[PDB]
Parts: sequence; C-alpha cells; structure tokens
Amino acid sequence: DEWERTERERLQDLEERDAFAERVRQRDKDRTRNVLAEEDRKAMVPELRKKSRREYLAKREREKLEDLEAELADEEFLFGDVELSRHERQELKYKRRVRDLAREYRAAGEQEKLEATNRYHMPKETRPGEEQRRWEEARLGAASLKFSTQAQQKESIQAVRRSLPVFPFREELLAAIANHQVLIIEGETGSGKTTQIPQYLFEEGYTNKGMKIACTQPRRVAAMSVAARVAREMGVKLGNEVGYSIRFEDCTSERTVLRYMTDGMLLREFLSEPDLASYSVVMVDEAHERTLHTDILFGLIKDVARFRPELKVLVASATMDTARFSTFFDDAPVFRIPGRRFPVDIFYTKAPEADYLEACVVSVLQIHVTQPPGDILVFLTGQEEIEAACEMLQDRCRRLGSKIRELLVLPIYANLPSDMQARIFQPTPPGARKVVVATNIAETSLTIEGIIYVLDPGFCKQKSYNPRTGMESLTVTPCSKASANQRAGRAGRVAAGKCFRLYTAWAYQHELEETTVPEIQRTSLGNVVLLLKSLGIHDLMHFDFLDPPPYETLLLALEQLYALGALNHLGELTTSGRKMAELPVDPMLSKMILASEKYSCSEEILTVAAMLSVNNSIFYRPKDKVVHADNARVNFFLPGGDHLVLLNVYTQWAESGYSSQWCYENFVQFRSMRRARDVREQLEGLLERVEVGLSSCQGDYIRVRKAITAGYFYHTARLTRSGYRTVKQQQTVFIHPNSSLFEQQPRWLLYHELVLTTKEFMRQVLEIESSWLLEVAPHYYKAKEL
Amino acid sequence: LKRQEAIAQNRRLTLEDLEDSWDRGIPRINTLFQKDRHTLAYDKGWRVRTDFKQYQVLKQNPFWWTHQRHDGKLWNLNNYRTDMIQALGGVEGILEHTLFKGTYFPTWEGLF
Amino acid sequence: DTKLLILALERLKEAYSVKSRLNQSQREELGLIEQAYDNPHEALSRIKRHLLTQRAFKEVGIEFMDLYSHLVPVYDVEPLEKITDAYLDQYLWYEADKRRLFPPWIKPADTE
Amino acid sequence: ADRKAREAVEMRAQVERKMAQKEKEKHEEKLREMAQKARERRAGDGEARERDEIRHDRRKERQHDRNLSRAAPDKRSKLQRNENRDISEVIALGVPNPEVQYDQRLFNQSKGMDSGFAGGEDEIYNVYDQAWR
Amino acid sequence: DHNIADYMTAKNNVVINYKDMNHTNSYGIIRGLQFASFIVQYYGLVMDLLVLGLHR
RNA sequence: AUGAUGUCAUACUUAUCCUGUCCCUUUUUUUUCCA
Repeated sequence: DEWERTERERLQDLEERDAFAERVRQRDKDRTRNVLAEEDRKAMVPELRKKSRREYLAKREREKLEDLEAELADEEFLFGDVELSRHERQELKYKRRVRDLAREYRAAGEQEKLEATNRYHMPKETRPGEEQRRWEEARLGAASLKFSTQAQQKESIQAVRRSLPVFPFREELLAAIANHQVLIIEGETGSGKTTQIPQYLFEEGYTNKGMKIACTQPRRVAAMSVAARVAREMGVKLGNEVGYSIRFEDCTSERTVLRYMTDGMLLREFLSEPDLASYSVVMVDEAHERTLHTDILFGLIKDVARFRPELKVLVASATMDTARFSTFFDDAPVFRIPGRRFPVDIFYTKAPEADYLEACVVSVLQIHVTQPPGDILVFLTGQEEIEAACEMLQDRCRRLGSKIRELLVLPIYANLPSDMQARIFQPTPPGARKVVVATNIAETSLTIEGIIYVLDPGFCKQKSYNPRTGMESLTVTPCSKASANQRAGRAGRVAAGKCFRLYTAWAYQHELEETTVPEIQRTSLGNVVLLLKSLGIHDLMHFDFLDPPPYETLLLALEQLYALGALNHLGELTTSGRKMAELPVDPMLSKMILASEKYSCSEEILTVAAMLSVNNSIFYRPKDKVVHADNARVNFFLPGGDHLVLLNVYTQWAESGYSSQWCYENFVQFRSMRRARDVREQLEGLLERVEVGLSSCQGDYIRVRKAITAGYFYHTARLTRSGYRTVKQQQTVFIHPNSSLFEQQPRWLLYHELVLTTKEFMRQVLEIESSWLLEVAPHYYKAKEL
Repeated sequence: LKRQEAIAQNRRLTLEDLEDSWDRGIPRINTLFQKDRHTLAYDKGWRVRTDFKQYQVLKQNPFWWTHQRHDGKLWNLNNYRTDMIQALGGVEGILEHTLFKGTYFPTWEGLF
Repeated sequence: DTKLLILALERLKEAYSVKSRLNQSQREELGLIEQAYDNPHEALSRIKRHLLTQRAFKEVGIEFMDLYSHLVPVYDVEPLEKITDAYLDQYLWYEADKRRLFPPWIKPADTE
Repeated sequence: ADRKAREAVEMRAQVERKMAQKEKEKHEEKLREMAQKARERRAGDGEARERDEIRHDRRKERQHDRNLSRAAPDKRSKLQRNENRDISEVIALGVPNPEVQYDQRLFNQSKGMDSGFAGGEDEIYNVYDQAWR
Repeated sequence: DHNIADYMTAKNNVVINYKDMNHTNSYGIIRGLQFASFIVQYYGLVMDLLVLGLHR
C-alpha cells in the first residue's frame, strides 16, 4: 500500500543521500588544492621542533590527563573490596600518591601565582547562594566576647516482584501474546506494566536471534527512571544491555537487548530502519498520552504489524481508550490486569463553586488543621495562580502563628528553578505537613510518595488552536473525566487516601468528557506534515490516521509550507523542503537558518534558533526580588529586537565559560540556557548535512534581522491607529509587556508567538522593515498591502 | 553549638531550640530571621553613618546609637502598661475619675 | 548595584518619615527618589556618568541647629547629587569593609 | 614623592616575588624526589582476575574513547561529561546526595528594612509594640 | 580609583551660602556630605599611624 | 423684561482625579574519516 511506496521513496532517499555526501566529499577535495636549502632546513627544523615540543607538552599532560583519570577510574571498582596481591596493591599506592604528587606540584605553581598577585599595586592614572551564611557570621562575629548481601538484594527484588499484580498473571498473558500478534494490555499504574513485562520477554528468549526489545515512553526522564529500575532488577550495568537512547543521551551499547526510548526516538529509528528488523518486540507504554509521535507510530507500526507477522506489537495503556485502540488495530484481544493499590475516598462539594481559588485555600486550611498525618497534593492551573495560592496559605500561616504547626507550602510547575523543583522531594520533616500546590504536570511522571490527600478543582489549561485565524489559546477548561479520574488515582499509592473534587457528582457524571481532544485535532501540525512529506506520502488525505485532522487545518498547513517554499505550486517537496524537513523543528526556524547562509549570519541565527527552542523559561521573575530581576534583565536589552537580546545573553553566558552562577547572578534559568546550548550544538552536528557554512554576521545585525525576516515573514504585524493589527488577517494583536520594545512600539513588527491570553498577544517580537518583506516574499507579500 | 551539631546530626533546627532564646543576645536572635537579611547584608558602616546624620538633618535623633534592623530591639515595655493600670487602681478606679458613667455605655471593653 | 542603590534610597527616605508640610525642594527630592525606585537603571547609568565626568558642583546651604550649649552646622545639598553621593557612600563602605581597610581600633564599628 | 614611592613598591614586590619563586623550585624538586621514590616503592588472589579486568575495562575504554573522538570530533565530550548533570536524570539514576537549614515557622515573622526609630522624629506613639488587649 | 578620588575631593570645594553671605570652601571638609564618614575615618587612620608608629 | 434650542468659547464648582490599565499548560527529534 501507501506504506510500500513510502518505503520505496525512503530507500531511494537514503541512497541519494549517500551519493550526495559522496559527491560533496570529492567536490571539496577538488576545491582544496593539496600543494603538499641546507640552512633552510637547519632553520625550520629547530622551529618544527619548537612546535613539536609545545604541542607535545599539551599532548603529554593530555596523556597524563588520560592515565590520571584512568588510575582513579579503574581503582574505583576493584580495590576497595577484593583480596588482591602485592603487585596491583603496590600500584595503587603508587598511582594514589603519584597523582596527589602531580596535583600538589601544580598546586605549588597556582599558589605562587595567586600569592604573588595578592599584593598592593598603587592605582594608576590612565585616561553560590549563601548570602544567608554571609549574614550568619555577621551575627556570630558581632556576638563574640573574648579577652552474600548482594544475594539478599536480589532476593528482596524478586520478593517484591512476586507481589506485582502482573506476577501471577505472568504465564497466562505470556501465552496470550504467544498466540495473537496484536495484544491490548490494559493496566493501571504500579502494576509493573513498564518494568516487569520487558523482563518477562527477556526471560522468554525473544532476545535471541540477535533481537532487541523496544520500550517507548512519552518522556525522556521517565524512560531513564524505568530503565534504571529494570536494570536494578537485572543486576547489570544500565546502558550496555538494558539501555536507553534519548536526545543527546545515548546509554546503549551493542549488548542492548532492552532499548528504552521516546516516541520520537522510535520515529527517528524509522529514519534508520524501516522494517524494525533487529527488534522482535515494540512495547509502547501509556499510548493514551495523545502525542503527535504516538499517533504517527500507531499508523506506521499498524502497517508493520500487517506486513510483519512475527513482529511483536504490544501497546499498553492505563485507561479505557481500548475500545478505539482495538477498533483501529482491528479488534485485538484485551488482557485485563487488575492493579490498584489502596482505596480512594473521593468527595464532592455539596453544590457548585463560585471562587474556586479561595475554596482551594480554605479546603487545605481545614484539611491541615483537622486531619491526621499525611501529605497534601492540590491542583491549580498554573504559575500565577499558584504563587497567589502560596501567598494566601503563607498569609494564613503568618496570621495564625503557633496555633498551627509547620506548613511547608511547596509550589511546583515546570519552569520554576530546578533546585526548588527538587525541593519537594525531601522526606517530610517529622511533625510538619507537606502541602504541594501543583499543575497537571504532577498528574504524570511525578510520583511523590506520602501523598494521602488530593483535591481537584476540576479544571485545566488546555490549548485550543483554531486555524481559521491561526489562534492558539491556552484557555481555562473543566478537566476531562479521565483527567479527574487519575487526579484521584495520583493518590492512594501508599495508604488509603482521599480526593475532594471542587464540583458535585452531578456536574461530574453529567458534564464530563471522557478523553481530552486527541492532540492531532487541536495542535498545529507543521512539523509532522513536513515529516510525512519527508517520508514521501504524496496523498496525505487517505493516509492511515486514527483521528484525522479537519481538512481546514491541514489546508492552512500546506499553504504555509508552500508559502515558505517547501512545496512547489502543486504541493510536494523542494530540495529545501526535504533538507529543512530533517531538522526536528518547525519550518519557520528552518527556513530562517536557510536564509542565514544567504545573508552570512550563520552563528547568530544558529543561536537565536537555539534560543526560541526553550525560550518560555529563560528569565526567572521572583516576587521577593522583583526589582533586582527586572534590572538584571534590563541590563541586556539591546536595540533591534529581543531575539538578538537572547543572542546577547547566550553570548555573555558562553563568555562566562558556561557558568551556572552567571545565570544565577543575571536572573536567567540555567536549565533553558544549558538545553539551548546542547540543541545549538546538535544543530551544528546536523550543520554539515543541510549544507550550511559557518560564518558570522561580523556585527551586522541587519543581516540577522533580514534572516529572521525571511524565516518569519508570515509572523508580522503592522501599526494601525486602532492598535497593532496583523498584516494578512487584520485582526487585532497586542504587545507583550515582557518585550524588550514593549513601550518603544515599532511601526513594523515581527513576532514568533500567537496566543490570545487575557488580551491577544505575541511573544519575543522584533522591529522589521516592510521593504525586507518584499525583498524576501514578493510573491506572498506584495507592495499594495504595505 | 546547636547549629554545628544540627549539621552533624544534619537534622533541622526546630522552633523548640529557639523560643527560649528569642529575645536575648546583643544583636538579638530574632534578627537572624527577619525578612531583609538579604539586602541588609550589604549595609556596612551604618553606625558611623547614623552618627554623621546630625550634620544633614535639622533634628536630633535620641537613638543615634543603634538601628532596629541590625541590632534587634533592645527593650520591651509591655508590662509597664499593665502594672501602671494595676497601680492607678484598675480600670474601675481609673474610670471613676472620668465621664465614663455619664455615657451609659454598658461596659468599657468596646470603647474606641 | 541594585542592593547598594536600595540601601541608599531607603536611607534618604528616612528623613521624611513624617511626610510633613515639607516644601518644594523636599517634594522634588521625593520625586527623584521615587522615580529612581521605579526605574533603577537610568538611575545607575546617571550615577556612574556623574562619578566619571563631573567636577564642578552646585552650591551648598548652611544653617545651624541650636542645642543651647553649642551649635551644630547643618549642610543642605541638592537632590541629584545627594543620590550620587549616597550610592558612592554605600559602595565605598562596602568595599572598604570587604578588603579590610580599617583596623579593628577605629571604633564606631558595626559590631557593638 | 609619588613617583619615588611607586618605584620602591614595584621593586620590593619583585624582590620578594623572586625569592618565593626559588622557594617553590626547591619544593618541587623535593617533590621530584618524592615521585621517584613513589614509583620505586611501587615496582617492588583476586588480583589476577581483577587485573585482567583492569586491562579489560580500561582497554575497551580507550577503544570507545578513541572511536568517540573519531566519529564526532569530541563525542567523548558529547557523551561522558554532559551525561552527569541534569536534575530528573540524576533522580532517575539513583544518585545519592547530588550548610545549615532549619524550620520555616521562624522566618518572616518580621518585615522591613528601616529602623523603627522614625529617623529622629519622636512625636509618634511607638512606645509599646503590641496592642493593649 | 583616581576618578572617584577626584570626585570626592572636587566635591568638598563648593560655595557655601547663608541668607546672603557666600564663600568658597577651599581648606577644610564639609561634613554634611554623605561620604564624609569615609574621609574622616580614613584621615583619622593616617593619624592613628602617626601616633602609634607603624611597628606597634 | 430674561422661551427653549443649541456642536459657542470662556469663566467657574466640587481645596472632587495625576496613579488606578500588566504576564504562557504539557513536552518528544537520527549523525558518520577524529588526530
């Protein structure tokens, strides 16, 4: 079917790519001409000996670095236990003392450096987080007055293993999957669905034939956790046989039997191995996740299961989406695992609610004051609401004093500082109660034990993208039925818990949708359209969807990719189209990077690209240090637009030597900075692929603004005397207050985001020239409109 | 010493080791825990400065010698009001000298 | 820089705690202090520009505070320069205390 | 006088600098003695297998590090170093323990940055700091 | 820095004005400046040195 | 001898305002001769 012509085109692409790289290699070896008396040699031979000497010194202490590392690296896992003999013991004291000797022999030089620059130098006329220990000896300075058991480990592992809800269900379901190729495995949390199932399949011999067993997760770090625990059971090194591969992080070697990955990782394994020939089992976890990659892989592996019968497809999930799961996958049997640890007492409010924030407040007030021991988890929508909540709780804390006991209020969302995310993971201090105000991120992949109460406001921030004007609005929306169901299910994991819903049984059973809109519907799909055009699906209409998108959204998608030129006047891939297609980011950015080659602003567009990759969480804006943060941010504000502001901040951070306390001092989230750095170098790792030459704009921000123009020409707005209004649609937008030009208000602006918060907005904007729009897109932007 | 050992024990210093000694010591213990430890760690030479404020403002500061944010609060006169009332006669002996009963207000706990 | 500036501006506000009948000139000073409390980087840019380039200043006023057994001179400087001087003051005392300029016998000290 | 003092400061400085320099050269030559005798004391039943394991692990270590340096210019720096810092990563890897801190009923019972002494004004009623009843 | 030193010493040399009398400070120190604490204590430091001797 | 109608500007009154409009949930993506 379409699968096979797709694969046809794919293998054709792979050979064409190989030949293209080969042609490039020979071309450049052509372009670089390898042109490669007595006292002449007697002169330069000393000098080549000079560089020999010097680069040999660097290389020499480099091999000393090698074995310096290697001594302590090898002696770590051999010496401290085993009954070893004279020779290697002698060598231990040797390497120990001798590396210490080298360390001190360079410490001598360093010491003399610093003590010899310590001194007084007459001036010359020429035209880590402890400021509460810098303020704790100030007081103590002011207040002074002087004048085998590893077998036991494995037995314990297996003993707990025996108490899984899948351990008695072992052999029946193993025979079950031995029968039918397609198996629905419905199971709740804690069942061992993610851990024990691949162990079993290892035990079954599905690994022989050189085969692998894939387990994919919707989240990298969740994959890491699952992998770590399964390797703990496996008693081996995580990474050689039980291994995981996600972005920037390979922890797999050619011993890999159990390979854990994300759904996009498996998609990109479909960039390398279409038939999945070395994997005998693909186990897709919690597919209810409703991910772009989930519903891509579903269709692709459905076609595989049709065309590869001895292949093993196991897709396990938590919730009742098994009806449509089987229906699309032609009525697979549904093996029921019963897993639910402890009973959950769910309460309803007596009537509906009016101001659910104060209801949250007073609910946790009473729960704390009157309940017996046990942690509290409470859901809100997000950051603004969440700090207002903690404000209210800590206000009550202050006012009621020691008539209460210790209420560690702990807010949590995704973009708050990572140390303060880790803050909630400490075991609770005796006597104190631990109350976590959370976003639905703590619905999934955050398992904080001890939670015995949980309260649900029945709401959530759902994205909603109407393409008919291109509106992506993160709006308030009463939460799904399954959503509240597992928001209940988030509790009980260690004891009988409670879940109080802020709404009635009436509103619940009556006014509740089952599952949140399968994202394929709601999301904007540019990257996945470009991706299935990368694999060669010409007819994207009769493609094997589980949930098709509305024809309109794919219409505007195709018109977009045509406009930026990736499609020809009938809608298939240009050479630009495919090369931009391999880049795992939306085509806006990819085409701007295409323009950076033309304008010679390579590195700058690379860095801006890397910046918008994670941007939403760059700058911390605490309430207790508002003005210091605002000012450390206003420091970088450069003229031209906030994109080059991000450029400048990354420039200054890398300037520091990639320091964390740099970003701490300058009020920038280290997480975003670090990930932007690694994503920039990943784009450089693909940089030779897409035929990009490394040149800098030489301080010519005109080139960089024009490359941004060529990339985001669609993303532009113009002045109207009734506000800022779109160029094409002429519907009204507004300036983000956090924008570096928020009050400069340019006549011609370029943007990157499109939301409609409490007012219609666009984020990370820049001032543009309308002439560059005709310079870039005279076929889409004509003069009459500007 | 309780701090060091609470690092050794790595337990948390709880309110019970610090409510016997809450207003004692010269800074004061309740200074360790005020709101602005973070921008007052950078105010140095404040004592000389309040001394020299006498050449800038036309008024005389009777507490030229101290600072409440830095030195704590070195006196508490809240028993003085109570014992002043008990020595004048009590609220009854005090209000028989007043127009209190000619107001017919039922009792003096509501006065404002 | 912002901690040193916050300390300077709080110290300068401490004069008109009363929020009295003050005058035009104190009104103008309070205006400068508030707009520098809102926008702290135009302030600091100005401050360092001053410290770098300025060497001829306006005129000071003098008057005497009568303490009945001697008089005290009281000097009256203009607002823009009062802000630049307050920040310079904080910066110098902070750095001097970190590099240990003043040996332990120079004693209106912050420790007792 | 300022020129004379500048010169005397500079020359006294380099005087003592050089003297301490020679002191460090002495220190490091006795470290040379120490190192030679270290290897000398070095040179003269799990050891055999843990030793084949030494060469085992270190040798495939050099193989993997070689070929890392080879495939990507520094993917030894793309793989080994960046592996060992990020938060949920470390939580997943079971890494243990990756200053004094105390109760928070204590904090923020008090707020402000200015002395309550009014800056020299006296005519306001600040005698007691807790209402009578 | 010579810049701050020049600011501080060029700032003590101003015109002092009472009702209708005006003169110029050229010799002493105006104590109603805000860094006058620093000048007074540093100069007093120099005089502590003259009184004690560098050795003591 | 003062009717309202007013697109009349000014004069005036509330010692009436000048601070009092602003902020995004979740999250994944293959890489290539080192030297």
